[PDB]
Amino acid sequence: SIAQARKLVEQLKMEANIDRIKVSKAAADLMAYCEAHAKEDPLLTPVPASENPFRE
Amino acid sequence: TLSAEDKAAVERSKMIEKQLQKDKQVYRATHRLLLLGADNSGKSTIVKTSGIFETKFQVDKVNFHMFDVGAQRDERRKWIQCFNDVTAIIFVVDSSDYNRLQEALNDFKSIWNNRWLRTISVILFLNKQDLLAEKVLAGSKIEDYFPEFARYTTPDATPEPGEDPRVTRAKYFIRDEFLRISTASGDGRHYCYPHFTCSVDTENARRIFNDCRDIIQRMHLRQYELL
Amino acid sequence: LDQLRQEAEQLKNQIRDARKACADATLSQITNNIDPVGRIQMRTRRTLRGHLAKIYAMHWGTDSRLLVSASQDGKLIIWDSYTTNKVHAIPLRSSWVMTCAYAPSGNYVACGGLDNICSIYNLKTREGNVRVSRELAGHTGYLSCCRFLDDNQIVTSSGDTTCALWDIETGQQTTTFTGHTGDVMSLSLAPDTRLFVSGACDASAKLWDVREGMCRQTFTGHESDINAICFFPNGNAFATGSDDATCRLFDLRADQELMTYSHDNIICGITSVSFSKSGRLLLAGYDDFNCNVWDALKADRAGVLAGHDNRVSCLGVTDDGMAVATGSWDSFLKIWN
Amino acid sequence: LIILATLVGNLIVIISISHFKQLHTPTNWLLHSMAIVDFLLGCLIMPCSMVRTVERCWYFGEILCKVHTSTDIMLSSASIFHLAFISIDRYCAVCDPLRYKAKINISTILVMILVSWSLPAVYAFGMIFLELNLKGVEELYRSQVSDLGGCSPFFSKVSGVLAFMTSFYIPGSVMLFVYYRIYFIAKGQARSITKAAKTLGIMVGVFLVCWCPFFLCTVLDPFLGYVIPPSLNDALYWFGYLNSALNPMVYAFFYPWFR
Amino acid sequence: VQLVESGGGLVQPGGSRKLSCSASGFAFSSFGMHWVRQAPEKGLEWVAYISSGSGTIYYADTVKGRFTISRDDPKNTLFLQMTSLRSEDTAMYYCVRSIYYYGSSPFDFWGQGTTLTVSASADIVMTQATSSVVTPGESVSISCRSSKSLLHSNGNTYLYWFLQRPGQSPQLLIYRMSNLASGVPDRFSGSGSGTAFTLTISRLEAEDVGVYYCMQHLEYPLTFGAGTKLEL
Repeated sequence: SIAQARKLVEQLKMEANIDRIKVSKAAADLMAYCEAHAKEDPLLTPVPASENPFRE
Repeated sequence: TLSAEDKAAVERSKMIEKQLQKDKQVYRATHRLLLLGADNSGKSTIVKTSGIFETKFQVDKVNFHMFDVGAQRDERRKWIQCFNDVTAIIFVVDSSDYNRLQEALNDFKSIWNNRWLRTISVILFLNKQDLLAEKVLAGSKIEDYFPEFARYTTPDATPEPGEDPRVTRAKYFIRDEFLRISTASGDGRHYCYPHFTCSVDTENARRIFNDCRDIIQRMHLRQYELL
Repeated sequence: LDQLRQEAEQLKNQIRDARKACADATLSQITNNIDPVGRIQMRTRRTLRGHLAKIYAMHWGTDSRLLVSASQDGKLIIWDSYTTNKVHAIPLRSSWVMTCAYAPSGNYVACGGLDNICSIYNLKTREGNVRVSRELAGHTGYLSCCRFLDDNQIVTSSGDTTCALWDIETGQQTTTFTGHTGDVMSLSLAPDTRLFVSGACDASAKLWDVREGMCRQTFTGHESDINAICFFPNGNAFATGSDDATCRLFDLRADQELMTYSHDNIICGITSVSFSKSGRLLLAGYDDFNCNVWDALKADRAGVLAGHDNRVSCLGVTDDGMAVATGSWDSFLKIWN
Repeated sequence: LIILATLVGNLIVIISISHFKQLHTPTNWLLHSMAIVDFLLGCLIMPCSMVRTVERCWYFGEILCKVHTSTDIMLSSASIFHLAFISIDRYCAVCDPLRYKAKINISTILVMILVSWSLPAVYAFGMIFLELNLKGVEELYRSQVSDLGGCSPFFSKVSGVLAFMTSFYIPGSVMLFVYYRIYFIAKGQARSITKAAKTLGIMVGVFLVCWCPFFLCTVLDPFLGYVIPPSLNDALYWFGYLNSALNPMVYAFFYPWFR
Repeated sequence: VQLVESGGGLVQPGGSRKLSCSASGFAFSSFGMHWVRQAPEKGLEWVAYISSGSGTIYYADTVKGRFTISRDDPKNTLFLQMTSLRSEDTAMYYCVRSIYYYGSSPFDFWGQGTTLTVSASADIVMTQATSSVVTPGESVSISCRSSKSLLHSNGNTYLYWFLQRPGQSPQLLIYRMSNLASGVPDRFSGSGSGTAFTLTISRLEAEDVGVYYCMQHLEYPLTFGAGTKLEL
């Protein structure tokens, strides 16, 4: 039972060493896609029933 | 469908709906059952790492489908919600062990109190009864595993074979040990139907038809306000 | 071996401590100065009927017109969402199916369940009949989710606590992804098809590298197991759903949990999640017969898609974002808009 | 109140079953149509009968009489033919439990509406226009009722014997033989594991109270010598109309899943 | 997927023949079946149509009552019943497969046909521009023409190209005016946009010699074009 606590340790050795960012900077690239694509979302803006294929 | 090509699409969809309607009738006329047990309990004899197996038997022109779960892990909690539409559950128990009876009892407790198994009645088989007689007339006891057997006496019991009264007392003690859990809850939505099953004991299938008949008949009465 | 867990815990505490000196300000602080969407009024435009038993899965096609669904009566159906027609109807060998997938090309579909097999169906044949062409055997537990990396590569999630990357031409695993302690229940691909996420019953979500075949990162935070996982359009974030009426949005590079989307009037757990074309709406199907819609930036519940009479089991948003499809345990599919 | 009681309850039923996608069960389509046989009763023949009642006279013309009388009868026997088909459905459920859904599917229900609507349409319209309604007494109709601007049905001997079968007796002896057997069973199971008796108490008396006054007195009257006057013959008439009024309440409501 | 026909022959006037096309190798009970006549010195012409479910049936406006159609799913055999044979009733007949669902490609697989020798309106008019005209490596452009807007409200444009080679049965090049067939090289393209249509060929190989055909599937007459042969 010395392998359960060996490979685990080895894999934890790699997960610890990763570069990180600023959280306040994380709320920038998450918004940028939203603000640059809010005008291409049929769900977001109520589409007029003239250019949609689900009119009835 | 204002176009000639669009016309034939509607026609094909209609054919598909006709085929779907035949299947509904077939589905409507079948009863599904789930089989559960352990390794000691010889459920296999009663009946390539595949996951589930199926067996079909017919009595009185009624079709029963029995699903036995094959090579799956030790956790049951999450693939059991797919079976909340079955008629009943068949539980097989090996009563001769004594030492490992605590595990069958706790598996029965886990199954009966499940959240997704409400309104599902369970059929209980006490398997390999003949082996118990040869293990009690000779004399390993039950007091060393169950200390309350010395203050138990035979009740309405009907010892049809009737060779030994001690055998009857042990049998019905095991039966009461299993039926104690059922009466604790369930508020008349599902029931338990035990049996004393010998190794061969081939009346098993008839027992199932009668129990299912009773379950379905009771189910309707509740529905119409009769119960 | 007892002298190892002390170091393991020490390294875990380091990791947390290192992550702790990054949460300068939560998302609400940044996003408190943006006008919300207000209200969304989406109503049923189509109703798809013909399934016998409950529906567990569906998948939109990249055409934004076709879709496929799976039920326990042992049936696959491909619909036409505009005219409400039926294009195909496929019966299965095993009636306990739990997942379905559509190829990006549109030439293939897959399914699997409580049989330890993932099957592949060929939609474009010289003969007019959908036929099975590849059965993938080698998993020990049931199949929970499957997605096509491409026509010849597929990634499967199983109930034996492992994932795998397969090769349809030969039928042999090219990679095995081990490490989860509880059974995996869901997975989601990245738009570049170079990474994928996965959730399990041990309340942990792990990031995997397809080419390396090794774990890359770990995320935590849920009290209970993981039911469904979804992934942000950028390729940087992913959102999931649990059995404790909770939904988060973790980042990849930030390595932590962002604003949490939950309310106190909900007791049941989530079954499926999905995203909008721009990430401005988050929708999730619940056990209380409903399908909530949230504001994906300010955690405001805006819009409820009522109309089912049983448990909602699956969701889906089309490629160009025109419509949404929902499946349920009363055996009906509804297209909203 | 009876006109607007038959109307409101009945329309609630027809509409709320169709626009509900879950209640398309083969057996809830009978509560639906049976309802139409009865809702229609209020909507047509029921109002005219109020007009005639307030004025002790009919003044709508001779032609109207052959219509009011023949449709009134039709909207009464068709409403009794579905009650004898609901009980058969209940008996097949609580006596052949493993075969209920393969025996009472949508296809079987379909003809229970056809044979329940069309057979009265053949029996009632072939009696008022082909003049099998009265034979040998053709002069007393126009001396007792027509001597005074009336339209009250008349039955001498054969229209007083054949109209007691197939309208009250044949579909009334079926409703009793079934609910007598669904009592012993509903008690023996409950003891092996009262309510059944209470349930069958309201579903057998109502029909009898509503329909015996008319199909006994008005149809045994000729044997006595028509001792029964006009005064009696309207009170007896406004029973069956009450059955049509209160049936939405029983076979639809008063039930757990309907709500 | 291969089909073998039977029947044909030379029949005296006023006779009765039961022509047939027999399927094998596919799901014949899921395709709609046609019959198309080829005049030896003219183009093609359609005669009837039987649906997969035997619910819908159309007939040629020229001959309606005399001709009869029937299919046999348990054996996968198609039939055409011809009675009272006239002078005009002598040409080549081809059994054409067709399956209709979203994204499908009808008129894809043809048979090979047989011959039947005989001894002594308001439908859309579709016409070609020319009849004959090249070099192995240059570009060719063939123009068809219609008499009514082939564009429907859905967005489809029902126009086909076939390339019946000099000696074999026809094939399929372009279905619905833009889309390419299965086994044809990626050198052909359809570019209409008006009641005027065109099939452009980038390169030119020795197999591309033949006569091209033009068809409209918007309405049931299924009027054809005229044909434009290419000579090496």
